[PDB]
Amino acid sequence: KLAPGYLEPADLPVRLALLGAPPKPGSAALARDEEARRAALALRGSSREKLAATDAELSFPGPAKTFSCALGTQISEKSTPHLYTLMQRTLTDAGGSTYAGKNAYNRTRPFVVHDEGTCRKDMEPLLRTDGSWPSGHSAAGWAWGLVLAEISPARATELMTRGLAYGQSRVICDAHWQSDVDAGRIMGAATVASLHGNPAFLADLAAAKEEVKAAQQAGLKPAEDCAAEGVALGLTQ
Amino acid sequence: KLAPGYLEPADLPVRLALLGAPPKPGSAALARDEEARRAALALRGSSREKLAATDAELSFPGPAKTFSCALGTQISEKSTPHLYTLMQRTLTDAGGSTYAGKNAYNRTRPFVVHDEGTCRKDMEPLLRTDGSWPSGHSAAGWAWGLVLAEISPARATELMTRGLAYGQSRVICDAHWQSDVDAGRIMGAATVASLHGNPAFLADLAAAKEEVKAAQQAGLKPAEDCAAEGVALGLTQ
Repeated sequence: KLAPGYLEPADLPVRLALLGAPPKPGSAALARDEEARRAALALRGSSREKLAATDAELSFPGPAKTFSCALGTQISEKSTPHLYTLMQRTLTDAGGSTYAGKNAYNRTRPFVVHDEGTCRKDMEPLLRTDGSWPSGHSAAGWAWGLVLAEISPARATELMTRGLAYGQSRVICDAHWQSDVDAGRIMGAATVASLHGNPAFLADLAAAKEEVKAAQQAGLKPAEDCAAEGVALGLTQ
Repeated sequence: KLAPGYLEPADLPVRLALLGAPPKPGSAALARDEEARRAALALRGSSREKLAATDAELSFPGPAKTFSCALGTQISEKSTPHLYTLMQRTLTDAGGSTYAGKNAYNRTRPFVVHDEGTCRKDMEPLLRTDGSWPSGHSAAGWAWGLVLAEISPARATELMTRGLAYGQSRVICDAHWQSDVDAGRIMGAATVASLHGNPAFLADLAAAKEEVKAAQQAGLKPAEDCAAEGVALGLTQ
C-alpha cells in the first residue's frame, strides 16, 4: 500500500543524530506538550478539528486533495501526474514508513496516555499500537510544503503554512504530541535536502514544475472547497 | 559587511505567516525556555561553551571554518570559492538581517532578562539592544546544514547535525531562547526552499558541488581541529 520511496535506506536522514530525546517526565518540555494538548482539545467539535480529520488521510488522493487549495490548482494523476507520483514517493521517504522501532524512542500517544478519543476514531486501532517517533504526518506535511513551495514559488507562503498546519493537525486530532510534530519538521526538512541529491526526485520535480505552470496558466482551479478550508484554517496570516 | 542576498525582499519567507507567537508569560512554553537556559548554563566554562563562542562568529571566514570539519574539507576562497560565496550570500538571506522589527515580535534575550553574561562578551553591546525574532544564527545554521548536505550527500548527517548544533550554540551562549532557536529552523528550511527557485543560487550550488567533490577526491583535509570540535560537540557515531 506504499509507493517506492526515492531514497535508499542508507540515504535516509538519521533520526538519532538529528533529534533530541523526547520530553522527559516531570520536565517543562513535557508540560509544554500537555499545555499544547489542552489548547488543541479546546477545538474539539470545530471546523478546524474536521479539517484535522481529513489531514490525517495518507491514502492517496488524500494528500493531493489536502494541498490543492494552497497550490492553486488540483493535484491529480490526470493534471499533474509527476507531482502526484512525487507526493506518493516522498510520503514513503518522509513519513512514518522509515520510523522503525529499532534505534527509536517508543512514544505513547496523547489519546492513549489520557484514555480519550481522537478526531479519526477509525485510525485508532492502528495508532494505539503505534509509537512512531517523531510524527510522520508532520514530517511529510513540511516536506510537501517545502517541495511544493519550490514548485510554485508564487504560492510559497500558502504552501509552507499549509504544510505546517498539516503537522499541527496531529495535535488538534489528539494523535501525537506537539514535540513530535516539531521534531517531525526537522526530519521533513532534512529529507527534502536528501531528496535534492536524488536524480529520480529531481526529474519528477522538474516535470512537476511544468505541470503546475501549465495547469495554472490554463486556469485550472482546485476541485476542493477552498473557501471552507480557509475558514477551517482561520488564516488571518 | 554583508554580501548581497540571493533573494529579492518579496521572495523572503514571511515570519508572521510561518511562526507562532513566542512563549507567553506564565506558560509551560516559557517554562521550557527557562529550563533549557538552566541546562545550558550548566555548561559554562566547558569546551561546548567555547565552541559556541566561535559558532557565534558570523563575520567570514567564521561560518566557513565552522562547517569545514562536518564537510570533510576546508571551505575557503582558494579551494571552494563558489561554496564560500554561497555561504556569504545565504547568510544575508537566512541570517537575521532580514528580521526587521516592523511586523515582528520584540524578544528580550535571556542574558538581558537575567542580567548575566554570554559566551561572547564582545558582542553584548549590540545584542543587548537587539530583539530579533527568531534566532538568525539558528536559521542560517540549519539553512547551511541543509544546503551543504545536498552538496556532499555522503556527509549529510554530519552536516545537518552541525547546522542544528550551530543553532543550539545560541542557547549555550545565553544569547537567545530555545523557542527562538527552534523557530529559526523553520525560517532556515523555508529560506532553502525559496533559494532552490533562485537561478543565481542554483548556479553557485552546482559549482560548489564540483568544488567540494574535487577537494575531497584530492584529499584536502579540513584545516580545523576536528578532534577538538568532536569532543566539544559530544559526537556519536
